[PDB]
Amino acid sequence: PRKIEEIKDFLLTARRKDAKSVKIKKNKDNVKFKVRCSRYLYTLVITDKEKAEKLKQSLPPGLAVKELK
Amino acid sequence: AKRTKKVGIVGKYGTRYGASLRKMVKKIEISQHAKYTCSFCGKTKMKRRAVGIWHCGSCMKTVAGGAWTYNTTSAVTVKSAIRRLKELKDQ
Amino acid sequence: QLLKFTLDCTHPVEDGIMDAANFEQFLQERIKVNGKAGNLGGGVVSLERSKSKITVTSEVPFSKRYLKYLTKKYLKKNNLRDWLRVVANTKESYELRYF
RNA sequence: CGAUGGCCUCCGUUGCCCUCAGCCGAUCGAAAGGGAGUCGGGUUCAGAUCCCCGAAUCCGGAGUGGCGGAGAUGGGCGCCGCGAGGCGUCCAGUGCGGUAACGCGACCGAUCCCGGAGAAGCCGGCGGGAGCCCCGGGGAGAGUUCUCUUUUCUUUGUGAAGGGCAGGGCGCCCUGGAAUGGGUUCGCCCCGAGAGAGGGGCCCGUGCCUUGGAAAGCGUCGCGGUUCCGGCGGCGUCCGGUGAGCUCUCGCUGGCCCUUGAAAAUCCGGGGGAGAGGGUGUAAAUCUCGCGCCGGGCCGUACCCAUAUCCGCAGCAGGUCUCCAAGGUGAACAGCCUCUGGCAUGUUGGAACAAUGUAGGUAAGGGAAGUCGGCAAGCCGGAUCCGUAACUUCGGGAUAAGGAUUGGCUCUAAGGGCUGGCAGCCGACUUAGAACUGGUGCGGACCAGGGGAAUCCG
Ligand SMILES: [Mg+2]
Ligand SMILES: [Mg+2]
Ligand SMILES: [Mg+2]
Ligand SMILES: [Mg+2]
Ligand SMILES: [Mg+2]
Ligand SMILES: [Mg+2]
Ligand SMILES: [Mg+2]
Ligand SMILES: [Mg+2]
Ligand SMILES: [Mg+2]
Ligand SMILES: [Mg+2]
Ligand SMILES: [Mg+2]
Ligand SMILES: [Mg+2]
Ligand SMILES: [Mg+2]
Ligand SMILES: [Mg+2]
Ligand SMILES: [Mg+2]
Ligand SMILES: [Mg+2]
Ligand SMILES: [Zn+2]
Repeated sequence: PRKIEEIKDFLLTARRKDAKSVKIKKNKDNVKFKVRCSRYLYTLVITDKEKAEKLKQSLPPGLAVKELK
Repeated sequence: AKRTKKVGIVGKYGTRYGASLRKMVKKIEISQHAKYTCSFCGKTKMKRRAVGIWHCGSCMKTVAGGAWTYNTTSAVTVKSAIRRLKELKDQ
Repeated sequence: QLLKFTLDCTHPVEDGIMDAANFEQFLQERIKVNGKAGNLGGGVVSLERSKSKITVTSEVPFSKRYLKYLTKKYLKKNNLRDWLRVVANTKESYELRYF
């Protein structure tokens, strides 16, 4: 697993051809975006909430999204 | 305090092997375990590694020597005589 | 700092085999604070009776498990152990239910 | 040199010539030696590091290399343009930083040569880190409640692989030059061949945090499928402290040797500098950097592993190599009792309680008179405080011999850490002394040396 700490490189890895699916985990005080690539699983952690759901529509349309309920 | 009155390093042997044998090995054990002065670096760190190996703790130089002492009388006389032969041969 | 706990003996009182009275004075005699069971150790700990809802309030550290232990002692004393059982609905709460 | 294929470009495939050069000897020999790389959760009637789910990782391969990044893009001159910036000539460019230890994401290079790792005994002491045990609390669920008990018991977490930080070690570096010698260990040991004192660097970081990761696991309470369900829900998985404690592991240091305590496969670094690239760009050769693509064939895998799956003719009191190891007492992995786990008394039961047995005990008075012979049994036995002879190879004899004490309960005194001659706050077992007290009993079970004087032999 690899943690992504700045905002934009997460989208950069998300738009790679290798990426399979992104799953959204919504626990208290954190929001985790997990993108599954061939080699690693990249996790981006957002502390607040508003960045999270204004990014939720910024993922590429062709990439599968799964909300963990 | 003085623990033993006339037995030294061979006090570890208890009452075995005989007094004459024990006092014969006493001097050899003392010499073997003694630390000598390294003629190279001047430190007192010339300790015996094995039979005839004398290694310097800090100088990191090892020398071939006697089995129980760093030097041997035969060796020192031989060295002196050979030096004399060397100087006399070429004058 | 406030500590607040509740006891719900509603099922057995509506059934009609025990009443909340003996429960309440059992508490205000046998609650001991710093090991002294007299007069609740002063007004440091307060007891209140609602409709089959026994409320205990305090500020000195208190034990929800203390409360459970006392109600189990009551059940044994008045012979309800094989009928009733004390469980926890949520935090700061206990309630008595059947088997 | 000769021929072929692919846009015959550039390379591959050969066939011949030139040139280059050791083998320690074919080959076999370890399911405990060396040997890259997989962990967690779930699942069966019987299989799981192998199946499923999820996270990884090693090795090998690839015409066009799939891609980024590095090699890399600067300076001079004549210019244009107010400048910004843009033209035309030359020149460089196989990386950069730190005084140094060394650091940075890569940072060309052959035959050859050097070195390292693999690759090392036994014992002692100490320190660090885990697991376990222990103490004080918060929860959740159980047990007792004739009286008492804020009570007793169970449970209360995070993998591999990355990143960061503690914490350990350094025989690593820079400044400076020390006697009134200093630093320092349980012990040692260290220093003008550079100590103390400052400031750095490196290695291991199995610990903590984070990504994994709460989504899963577990403990409880409640609803479902009336079932065939990785069913669905609520809550919780918390805060601390100590220890010459035990086990494992890492590290430092010392002792012993007429004992010095493996080899090879495999891998890596360095010295050299034969070669290759391009003429200023669409830069090239080349990359042990990041990501991406493909594959990993063959054999074993069930179970027993022992008072019933092995060998003794057998379900034979024999024999047969290992890892894990709780609480109390206690020096103790001793003996005795208990918890997790296991078992049904060892190839039969019932009723009687004669002799003689086998295995345990106790005996008045005497105390070896028994017997070949104190055979057997019995006495002593731990610990603390006194005391300890002849002889001696001077080390021993020695726990010599011989004495006194030992319970319970209530106290006193001494022995430490952290924070701000003092004050406050925490604390772990010890040692000594005293009083009181019991039908003189106190190493109360268990554990647990009888002694002395001599002779012979070794
Ligand atoms: Mg072989
Ligand atoms: Mg092998
Ligand atoms: Mg220094
Ligand atoms: Mg959960
Ligand atoms: Mg098996
Ligand atoms: Mg029997
Ligand atoms: Mg039987
Ligand atoms: Mg049997
Ligand atoms: Mg039998
Ligand atoms: Mg008698
Ligand atoms: Mg008698
Ligand atoms: Mg007779
Ligand atoms: Mg006997
Ligand atoms: Mg004697
Ligand atoms: Mg004689
Ligand atoms: Mg003999
Ligand atoms: Zn020297």
